[PDB]
Amino acid sequence: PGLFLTLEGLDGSGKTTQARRLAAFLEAQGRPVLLTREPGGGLPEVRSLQELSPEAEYLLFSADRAEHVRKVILPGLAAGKVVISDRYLDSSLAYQGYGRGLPLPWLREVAREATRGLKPRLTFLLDLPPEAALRRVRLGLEFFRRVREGYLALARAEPGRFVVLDATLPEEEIARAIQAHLRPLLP
Amino acid sequence: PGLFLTLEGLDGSGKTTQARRLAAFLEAQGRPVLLTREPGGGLPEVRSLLLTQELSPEAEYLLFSADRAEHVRKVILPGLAAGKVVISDRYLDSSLAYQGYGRGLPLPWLREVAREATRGLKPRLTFLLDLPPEAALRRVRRPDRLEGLGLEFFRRVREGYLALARAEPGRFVVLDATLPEEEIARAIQAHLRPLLP
Ligand SMILES: [Ca+2]
Ligand SMILES: [Ca+2]
Ligand SMILES: [Ca+2]
Ligand SMILES: [Ca+2]
Ligand SMILES: [Ca+2]
Ligand SMILES: [Ca+2]
Ligand SMILES: [Ca+2]
Ligand SMILES: [Ca+2]
Ligand SMILES: [Ca+2]
Ligand SMILES: [Ca+2]
Ligand SMILES: [Cl-]
Ligand SMILES: [Cl-]
Ligand SMILES: [Cl-]
Ligand SMILES: [Cl-]
Ligand SMILES: [Cl-]
Ligand SMILES: [Cl-]
Ligand SMILES: [Cl-]
Ligand SMILES: [Cl-]
Ligand SMILES: [Cl-]
Ligand SMILES: [Cl-]
Repeated sequence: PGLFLTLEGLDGSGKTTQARRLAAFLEAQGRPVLLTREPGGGLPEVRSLQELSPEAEYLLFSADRAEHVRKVILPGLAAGKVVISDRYLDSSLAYQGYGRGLPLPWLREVAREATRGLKPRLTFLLDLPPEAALRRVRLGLEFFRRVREGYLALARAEPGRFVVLDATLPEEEIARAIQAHLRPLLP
Repeated sequence: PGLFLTLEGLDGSGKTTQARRLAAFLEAQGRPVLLTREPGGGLPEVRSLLLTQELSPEAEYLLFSADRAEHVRKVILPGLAAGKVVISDRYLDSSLAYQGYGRGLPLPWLREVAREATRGLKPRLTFLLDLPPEAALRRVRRPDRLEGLGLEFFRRVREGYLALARAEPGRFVVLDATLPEEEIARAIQAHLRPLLP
């Protein structure tokens, strides 16, 4: 049956590179795969959009996420695909919750119906310090620290789902680790 | 400072007319007014996004909510701090009536979401121009967003609005939208006189 996976981290963590490495690996094995991303995977018009309150930003991204789940991810899963999302709800929680200081219970209330309760089977978190991530792809430092630390809090709360990787390791070692975590899940 | 007023009802009820007439009346009395509306007062592009084919009711609500959240923070609250009478043609009640009662989204979820989205801001008074849905639907076409919903949808909306008004009778002023336009304007203005003064 289908398998829902996500990739998470700061921009410049290697999250996107790894998403593509994992899709390409599944394609090479002949395993049906759907690579997608947030924001934009549900309502592309939300993505290109742009001076908002973080409450409005979160709601807009939730609307996108609601369509993404219903129109893209769930159908992919019903088809038996490995659906890989570059960013999902954890991004909003980390950035809007821990970063901007929006209340986590509200964020989660909104999410319950936006996602219809859909959670990924595994989430690969490319963890590194903001300074390293900024070097790699160019608000400020203290904000990105709160985001980084929020992701780690999420990972501690849901240790079965999160796979925390040192995003400073060589790409290839990371890719191989991700493949190793996936291998037993693939029929 | 300031005074927050809203108008609500089915399209064709006359709430748009009345909001405009009320603004012009208060302007004639020398009062600063901000006449605004939803959807679009916060994020004008939500109007376009609302015309996505087969949009889930959840996403439609969240779109309205994003618009409202920005509406409140960038338009309504600044206007109120500036002493203005801010009049919105549609606010939270429209979401509750249309996406809740009409489309069937769970009301407690809508309320949970709205509590932060709106920053807890409620209008001082809300003028609900009530009439039967069949009567509304003869007056004017439905917005593009709502093309291909039937009478029973609009009945559930009409009835939702009345339910909201029963629960908050101090905020809602329910008016018969089948009275003459001048009588409705008179009534709205009479409700407002003791406040403005
Ligand atoms: Ca990270
Ligand atoms: Ca990358
Ligand atoms: Ca990978
Ligand atoms: Ca995730
Ligand atoms: Ca969400
Ligand atoms: Ca209508
Ligand atoms: Ca009107
Ligand atoms: Ca009036
Ligand atoms: Ca709105
Ligand atoms: Ca209202
Ligand atoms: Cl899954
Ligand atoms: Cl990245
Ligand atoms: Cl999740
Ligand atoms: Cl877990
Ligand atoms: Cl109207
Ligand atoms: Cl008048
Ligand atoms: Cl709302
Ligand atoms: Cl309200
Ligand atoms: Cl009529
Ligand atoms: Cl009340």
